[PDB]
Amino acid sequence: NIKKNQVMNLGPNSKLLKEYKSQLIELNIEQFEAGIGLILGDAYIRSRDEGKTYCMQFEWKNKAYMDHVCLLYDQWVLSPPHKKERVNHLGNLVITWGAQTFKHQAFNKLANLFIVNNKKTIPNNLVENYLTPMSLAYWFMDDGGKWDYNKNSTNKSIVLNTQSFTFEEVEYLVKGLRNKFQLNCYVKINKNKPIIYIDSMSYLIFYNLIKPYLIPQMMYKLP
DNA sequence: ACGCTAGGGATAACAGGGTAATAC
DNA sequence: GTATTACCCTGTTAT
DNA sequence: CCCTAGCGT
Ligand SMILES: [Ca+2]
Ligand SMILES: [Ca+2]
Ligand SMILES: [Ca+2]
Ligand code: NA
Repeated sequence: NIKKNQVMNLGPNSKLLKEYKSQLIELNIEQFEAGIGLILGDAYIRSRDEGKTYCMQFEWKNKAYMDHVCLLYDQWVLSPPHKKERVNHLGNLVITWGAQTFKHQAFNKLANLFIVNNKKTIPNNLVENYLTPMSLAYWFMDDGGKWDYNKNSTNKSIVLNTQSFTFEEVEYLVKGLRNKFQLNCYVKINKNKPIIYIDSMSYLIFYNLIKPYLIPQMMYKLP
């Protein structure tokens, strides 16, 4: 059986590579559960072949987090993270890291959790039936943050930046978070867009749910 | 005065596109 | 040539 | 995502 070591440097259309590919069938449990939070978060899952296969693309400022994720998806990620340096329209140097898994049907299982009537979307009940505490940890490390950033502040309220989802979508997400994890939360408008507000009242419950999965370098997002 | 908020800005993300490296 | 496709790349903001 | 000006008390 081919070893990652043997194809991580071959051409994309290489036979040896495709063999290693066929030796893989499905994502392992962590890869799947964490996958939910990442897709809800900063990751990007795409298909270039009408749903035959999907790969996940990653891009983060924090290198530590990037390396944590690549390691989590180890067997699906051939190359180390690539450094991306660009200039804004303000002539400013912004640094980020990029990486991605190769495409594979193993990813269809994750992708599908977000397609209904044939469109990318957030299903009512995604939370209820699939979002595990691990899922929540990654969603938090990705789009989570504090409500009050003022220094010395004592507000424990939390926020999930869901500004790219529809209000109805976030509305469904909130229902699932309340019902499934008894989190005192609700939708709030920001720049005419939806974010999830998690009352400080439930901070400790929220915290105890994701605590096991967050890494040292993400601990700063917590109040 | 001080704690919230919502308003706001410069990213730190998300989305797609293009091609050098294999196959036949 | 034509078909593949992982690893960059740039377009653009919602975060 | 974070910051912070300035409303509300
Ligand atoms: Ca997001
Ligand atoms: Ca993030
Ligand atoms: Ca975005
Ligand atoms: Na994000």
